[PDB]
Amino acid sequence: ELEMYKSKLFIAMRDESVPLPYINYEHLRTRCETFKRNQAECEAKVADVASRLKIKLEHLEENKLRPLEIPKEKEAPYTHKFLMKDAWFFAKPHDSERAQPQQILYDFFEAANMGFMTTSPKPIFGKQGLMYHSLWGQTKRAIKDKRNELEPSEQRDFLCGIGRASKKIQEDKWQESREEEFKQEETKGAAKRGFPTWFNEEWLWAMRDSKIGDWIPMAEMPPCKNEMEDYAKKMCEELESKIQGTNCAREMSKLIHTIGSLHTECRNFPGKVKIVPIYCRGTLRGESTDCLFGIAIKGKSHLNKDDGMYTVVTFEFSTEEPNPSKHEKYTVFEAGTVPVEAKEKKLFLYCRTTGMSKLKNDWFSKCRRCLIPTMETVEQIVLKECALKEENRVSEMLENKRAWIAHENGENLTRLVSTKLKDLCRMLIVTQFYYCIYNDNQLEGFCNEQKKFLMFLQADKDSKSAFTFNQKGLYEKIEECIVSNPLCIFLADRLNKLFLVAKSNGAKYFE
Amino acid sequence: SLLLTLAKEYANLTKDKKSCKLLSQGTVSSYTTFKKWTTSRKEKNPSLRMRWAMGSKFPIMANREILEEAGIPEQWEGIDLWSKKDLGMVLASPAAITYWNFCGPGVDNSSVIKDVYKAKFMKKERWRETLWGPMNFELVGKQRRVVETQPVEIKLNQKEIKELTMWVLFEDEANLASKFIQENFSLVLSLRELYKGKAVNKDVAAFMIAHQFSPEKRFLPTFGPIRPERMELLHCLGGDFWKIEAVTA
Amino acid sequence: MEINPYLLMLNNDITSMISLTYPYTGAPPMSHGTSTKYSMETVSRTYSYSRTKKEVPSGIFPIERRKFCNTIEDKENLEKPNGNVDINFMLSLAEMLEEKMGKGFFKFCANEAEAEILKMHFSKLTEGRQTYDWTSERNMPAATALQLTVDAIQETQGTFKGTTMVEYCNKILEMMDWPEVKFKKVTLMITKIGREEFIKRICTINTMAKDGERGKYKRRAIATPGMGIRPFSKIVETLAQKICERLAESGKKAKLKTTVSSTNSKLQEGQFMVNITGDNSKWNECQQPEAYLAMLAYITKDSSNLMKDLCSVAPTLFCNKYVKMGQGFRAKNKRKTKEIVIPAKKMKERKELMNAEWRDLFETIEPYMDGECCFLGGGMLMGMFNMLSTVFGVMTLNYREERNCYWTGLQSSDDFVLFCISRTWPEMEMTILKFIAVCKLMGINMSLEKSYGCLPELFEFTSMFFSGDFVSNIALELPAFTTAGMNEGTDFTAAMSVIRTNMINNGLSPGTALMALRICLQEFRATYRVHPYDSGVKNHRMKIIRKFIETIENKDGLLISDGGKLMNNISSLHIPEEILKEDLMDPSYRNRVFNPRNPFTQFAVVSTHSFRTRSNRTLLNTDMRAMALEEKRYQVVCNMYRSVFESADVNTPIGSMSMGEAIEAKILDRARTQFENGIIGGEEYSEIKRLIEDAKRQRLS
RNA sequence: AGCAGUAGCAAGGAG
RNA sequence: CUCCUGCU
Repeated sequence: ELEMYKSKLFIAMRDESVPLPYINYEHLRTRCETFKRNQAECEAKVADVASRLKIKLEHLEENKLRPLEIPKEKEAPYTHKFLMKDAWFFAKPHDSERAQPQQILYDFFEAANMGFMTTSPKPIFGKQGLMYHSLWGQTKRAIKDKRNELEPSEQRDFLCGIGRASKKIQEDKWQESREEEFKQEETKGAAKRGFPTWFNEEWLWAMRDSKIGDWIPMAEMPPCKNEMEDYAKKMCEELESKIQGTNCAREMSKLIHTIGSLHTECRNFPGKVKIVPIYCRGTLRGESTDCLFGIAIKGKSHLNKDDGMYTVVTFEFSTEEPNPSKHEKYTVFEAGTVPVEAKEKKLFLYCRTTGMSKLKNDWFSKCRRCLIPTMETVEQIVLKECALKEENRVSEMLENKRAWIAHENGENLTRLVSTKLKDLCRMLIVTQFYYCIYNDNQLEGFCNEQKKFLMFLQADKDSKSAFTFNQKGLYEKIEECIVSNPLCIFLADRLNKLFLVAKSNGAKYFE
Repeated sequence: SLLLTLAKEYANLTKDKKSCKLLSQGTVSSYTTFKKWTTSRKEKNPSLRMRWAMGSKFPIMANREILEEAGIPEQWEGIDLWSKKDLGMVLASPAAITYWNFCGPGVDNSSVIKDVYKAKFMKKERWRETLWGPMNFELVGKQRRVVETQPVEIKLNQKEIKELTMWVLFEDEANLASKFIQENFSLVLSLRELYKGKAVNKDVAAFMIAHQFSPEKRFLPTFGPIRPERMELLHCLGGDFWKIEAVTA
Repeated sequence: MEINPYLLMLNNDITSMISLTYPYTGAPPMSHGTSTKYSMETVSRTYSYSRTKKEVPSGIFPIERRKFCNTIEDKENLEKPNGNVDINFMLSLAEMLEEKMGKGFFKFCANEAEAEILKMHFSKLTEGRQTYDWTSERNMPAATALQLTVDAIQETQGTFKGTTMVEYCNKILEMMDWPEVKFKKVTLMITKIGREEFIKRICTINTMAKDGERGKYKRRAIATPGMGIRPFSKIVETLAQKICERLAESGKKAKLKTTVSSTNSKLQEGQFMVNITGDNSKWNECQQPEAYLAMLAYITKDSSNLMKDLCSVAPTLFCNKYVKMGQGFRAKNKRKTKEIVIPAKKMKERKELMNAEWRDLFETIEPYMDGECCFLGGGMLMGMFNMLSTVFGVMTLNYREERNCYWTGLQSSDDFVLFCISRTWPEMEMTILKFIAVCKLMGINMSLEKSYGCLPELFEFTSMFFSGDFVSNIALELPAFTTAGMNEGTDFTAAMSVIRTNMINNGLSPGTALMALRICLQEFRATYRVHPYDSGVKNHRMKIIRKFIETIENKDGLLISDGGKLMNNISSLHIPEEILKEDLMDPSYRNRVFNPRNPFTQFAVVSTHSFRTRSNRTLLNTDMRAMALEEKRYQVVCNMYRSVFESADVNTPIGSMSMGEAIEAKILDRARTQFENGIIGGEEYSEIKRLIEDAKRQRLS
């Protein structure tokens, strides 16, 4: 029972890995069994205190919360996979039998006439024009014959890259040559960019109501008892009745339908190039219609792992003048004229090649779960309010309560816009969805450290005299993880403006 | 005549060459680690493969003989229901699932199924017969306890339950005879008068025993009185900033 | 007009506007390519924190050994982290620890630990994560690696009859004494391996990349052990698990209120309290297991003679462990056309094809390299002793130096909150620098960039930000609401269970419950292609239901997975859908759904939509097809033993003889018992008896 | 080309 | 030239 197998090599292994002033494990165990402490310990502790050179930094005397270093370099371009604000869509009343994506594509080939979609081979700007011109002509004559399979040409074999990967040679034969095929490895990092100035216009656009009504296919309401189900159903009805009309709902429905179609076409047809519409479906004057924003092309995904990065080509429908600063990766052509009754304004066709991935589909195609944090937020505000008042004031509190947002441009100092609480829930759904698009590493690190500085402002509000030990490396990490993601640079900039507006009252900051 | 059948299978499986080195080399406990050989890594995206499966036309493996005893080759407009690709087991569509559920024959088993789930119909029976009141909107909160949450009436302790199912269904290798038997053996005298003749299998019976005898005790944040009648209603009765309870009886 | 989402913080708390700053709705960050530089960064950066150069030569392993205790070359930059622990100091804090509570404390707790060790079966090992199979050098699930280890035993010398923990561990050390051990390679040939290679192979830990972690810009490497390192570590975490349960300054909402109120009752007329949120950095490169050998030699000074020898092997395997080096790197020419792959083996010979950074990492790890691995002796990598370092945290938090200026606090894995009581602010510099002194000696490096302090409760502890009165709740993962994907019946009730357990523990206000319930309803319907009957969907499943809806009398008794509406609510999350819905069905519909004679179910909720899809198709098309032959054979023998023992999935089937002999003894047992009160027939008894005798002559042959 | 982010994908393998 | 893939 009480005997462990005393082996021969293990006992020579345990005697080898003891601390240094000991010979064997037996000497170590016999000293540990008869160990009594002393008070030369405090000499070792204080002798460690003396050789330290470490002082805390107060904040009432050296209130050194300087602003963050946004890179003053070239402005960061528009890097989202689709177009949000600059969109144009063609409509038709929705037919129930013709509901699959290829049927929608053909029905909009007859609705919005592509015969008039004549493109010159000279773009306004861009990089490769003949490739995109013959690509649009080739896919347009493909949709004219009602079959989604691009026949092998040099244009698609240049754009959706086939044969463009290195020859992976294992080190079993290597056939070395004297000073020929000189090989090694090399990495960089990332390139650095600057503050986006267009992000304010698309944030303000995305929270404004759009007359097309409901966009997101939600579900039906379960039946309610005499309980708090009246409360929860009432809250879902008001919040849902605000978030269905905005443009954030339109972009979420666009991602759901389009990435649904590209996703199942990534399953059912690997190795074949497809033609996929880019569309929505929303109710117009009671009659449910569908939109049509653009044309996507897959690039024969063989998705072995969760990565894989197949090639998507997007042809887009716009009615605005382009911009070599924001719309930098696009390859703007000009298509023609569109009659818009308020006269017959222009129509520009945008081009972009890009990539999606398999891990960046189940988080895009299922991005309807951005209404979970919003209602949590407004519901914690309102429930803490009636928890501090101890009286059922919810319906009248959702109308007579302000929320400070959106200071103006020339001046900031205590000139704020207080809105009603349902417009707060508009801004909250815009910011949560904006987290669901632009997530890279950089946004993750930036949200950690902004939780630190939020702790410092809350310590500033209630006069608690915060202190920190080393501030140089702190800004070295936050200025490390602000490089090139547009939401990262933007939220740092608004963090500085929060420091200015709070510096109009509290004392821990700079100008 | 089942021992002749099991003697036929046991005489069958010892004929194999490399399977003789499998049994009579291991132990009885090795069955447990002979049950688990799931060489797939983690199934880290199961719903992804479920949507990838249900988007195809024939994802499902189903039995052949019963569906060719009752089914139809295609429904009335192009809806495919069968394949002939592969043991004789036939791939099919979930349209055969809803098709069986709308145009298929029926077997009367309502009392049996309403007797399997007596704990859960007991939960529905206790839910339907309660009354509520207004809300209160106050702060509330109290620590985490170890609470038995079910209105059971025997209250065994996850130890007399496994031992109980040994000495009720199959006593030929049940357990070493302990001192915890005697009044539970009067309950053995009661319970073999229940589970002797049924058409329900031994695993489903072993499942349904352990839910009418086990007060499920978990480590939960509790407040108010600690009766088990209101502990399955823990998530409904109060949150953090609000509270509702007005039950009379 | 500019716009600023942060302005809500001007007149709110950080208990309400803090769920807004977690970007959990996006994708988690993934790793790409090899996991070599994270491994070399970890091991070489372990040796840069050693503060020494004293090498000791070894006789077992052919490589040098650097010690990590009591050999400190104290550089003046002591703000930089050290990885060197002085043993008299930490044993002094252990003797200072047990003199606080009780007298026979470690004897009591260690006796309860051994009171649970001897009553343990080793099927407990199969209830774990992935481990490293050393037969084929891969990552396998726990049951597969245990069965291959036991397979190497029963192939090598004799058979295995343990069925306990201690007999399995002693079987491992007996495997260490053998001069040659045989196993099976791949199409199943049988090879043999030496003695030093078995020692180098039991001590091999596999390194890989941590995939999907929210909270770092730089990626990190996680390591998973072998199989012969797992049970000893499980023993140590049973012991230190009992000790951590017994302590009261370890952890999470009540204990902070008791220590904050109680140390608010311990103030004099001029004293005050300051809390400091901290975060110990570089935690997995500054816990040497030699100190666990010494401290675990102090806890078990009076326990037993077995446990004293058995709780001192897992640190000894951690003190000289190997590290797998990923799979190498890749090279390419100037035209970027041909890209050769160099694995971890030939990295020595192709050293001169690396970058600047890779060579900077590789020339200071060169004197410790084996063929495929690297030799580490002083790290404690991730996925290891976790409930033991928290005991070091509690040991630092109960130092008694002799005014009346002192500290207390709370400790978790690498996150602490410290509370100080003093009189003046230069005394706060005195006491807090005494705290960084004692942690700096004992081997714990506090990070100065990520620590702060205030006067009242305004701290942060495992992402629960406690303000002056209110308490913030934890940001959960959203995809955990939808993880099932197994059935038209076992997904939605699982989702109602996840909203349930996320509602009871966390805050989770009711509107998030109704909304998140309704969204998971929508994704359930959207995956399984089933929509309600009055919706306008016309696909291959709703044409049937739209044609056949006239047969149904009561419409709202349909299942949701068949085109019914939703009836569950917030107050009905513990009832599945069917058990609410069985009171309203048609008799044809209820007698039709609940047929067990259906081709789908034949070959926790009601299993009447439960189907099994087809498998994948690399399961007979890779080179590992004989492994699928192995799983089919194991399903055959397990169906045989289940077909004899009619109720075996309830109780764990212990025994130490063989499987077939208990089968034959059971058929003769039921043959005699069902003979004399039953059967009675000579052709049946002698013919079954003939089949048993012939099967036993076949099995012995 | 491009997606990327400290190193990979842009097909891979066998007969 | 063909076959096989879809976490190996």
